[PDB]
Amino acid sequence: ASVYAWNRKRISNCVADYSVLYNSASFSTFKCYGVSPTKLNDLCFTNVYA
Amino acid sequence: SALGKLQNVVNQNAQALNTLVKQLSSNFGAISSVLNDILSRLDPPEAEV
Repeated sequence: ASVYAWNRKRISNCVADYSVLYNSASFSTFKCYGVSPTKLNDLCFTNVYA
Repeated sequence: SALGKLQNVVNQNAQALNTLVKQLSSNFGAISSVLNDILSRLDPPEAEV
């Protein structure tokens, strides 16, 4: 979508596997604020926004 | 009301200890006030910050 009409997807009820996302090489920018990407596996979150 | 001179010593000590305990719930600028979340959430190189 466009900038002024940015989409927002609700994420819930997941066995979330972030290892496949980390190991992919199609992303030029991979930056995280306050969370180590390698530590995303053990943590549990109440809700995720995309 | 006669034993106030003896009661205030206990009150002062109990208040100092309570304030000391209450000081553990402060961020002081960090992202969290509890050390386990910080250790379980951040990578080793930048946790010391």
